[PDB]
Amino acid sequence: MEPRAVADALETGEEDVVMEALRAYNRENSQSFTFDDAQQEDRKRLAKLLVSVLEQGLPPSRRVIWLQSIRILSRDRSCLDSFTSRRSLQALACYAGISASEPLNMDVVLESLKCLCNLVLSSPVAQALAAEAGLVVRLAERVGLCRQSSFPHDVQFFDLRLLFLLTALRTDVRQQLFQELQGVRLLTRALELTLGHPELLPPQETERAMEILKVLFNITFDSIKREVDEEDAALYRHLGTLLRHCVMLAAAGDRTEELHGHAVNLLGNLPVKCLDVLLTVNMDVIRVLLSFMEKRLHQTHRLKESVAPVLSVLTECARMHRPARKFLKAQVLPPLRDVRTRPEVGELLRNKLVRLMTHLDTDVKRVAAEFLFVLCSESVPRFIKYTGYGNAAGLLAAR
Repeated sequence: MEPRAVADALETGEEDVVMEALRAYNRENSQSFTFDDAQQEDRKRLAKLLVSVLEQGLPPSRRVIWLQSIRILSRDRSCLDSFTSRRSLQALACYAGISASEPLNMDVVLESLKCLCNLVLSSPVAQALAAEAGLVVRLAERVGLCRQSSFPHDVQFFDLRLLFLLTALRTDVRQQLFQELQGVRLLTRALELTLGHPELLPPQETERAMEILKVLFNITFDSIKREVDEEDAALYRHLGTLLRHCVMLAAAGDRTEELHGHAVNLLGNLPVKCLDVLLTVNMDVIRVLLSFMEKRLHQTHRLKESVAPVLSVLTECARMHRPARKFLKAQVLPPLRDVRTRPEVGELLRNKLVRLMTHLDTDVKRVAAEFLFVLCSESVPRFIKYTGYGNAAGLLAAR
């Protein structure tokens, strides 16, 4: 019932009573991540006892109830440091099957992955220990299996989430997954196998694909040089074809906008040349991207992170393709009939973009200015006529 009671049971208790106490605690606290700051010493003692039992070795019959219990104690930042040790993380990686050093229960694997993700997300010591242990190698191996791997959606999704956490918090793990393991091709293959040409995407496949896109965004944004080779170019073109399929794909559960957002954020980091696959008149992909941008313009709090990647992608598309530039100019800047209305007055797309040119974020200002500049075929008088001096001064002073 109480943490001190369970800790005293685990200290002085037989085989059945400790398991019954942990079972009753897990059943009654499976929906509780917060704890009162009064039983903190008892919780720390229980956590240290559980860590001592974990480093010693758990019996194969008593793991699911144990790890889950640990998960309940992983929800406490005070007890968090009691679990973050090299021996404890080695035991967790061995129970998760990701240690470099036997049958496997999928519930055990899932609970171990949940505990590892909770520790890495909450402890820099835990994320550094995971970086030192090199769990990313075996994680990438298990993910790249994919074909003969009949692992459940929970295990796959939490492997992807652990990869996301490791590549977001540890730059060394991020670079090791990109350069040494060549994780770009592995994740591209995993995304291609996750998509299969189905009309709708299931919820499990949608979650897994969004996690793959997040990991790709974490590993590909500052690791690609300006000039690439033929193999990397072909791999990025295949990834761009997959992302174009995603943009033209709808996801179930009303997650299609989130999936398109993740795919566009991933597109925003690819080499500009590799954007040639967005066109292979036939501007359906560009129309979907423009509609996505027009819908994302309604965001005000997260406006930058919402519309910067799509605006950059459309800017690079209009810069590298004359037909795409003409199409975007015809769809955004039509020939003006009545020139009495100011560019900063109105609720049209042009007026919204002009108001965004005076946003509080200089990055948003410059991105919108460059986008509207490459739409006017890089014509200074046309850009000043469509936008106005009060809005184009930021771009004019930048160059």
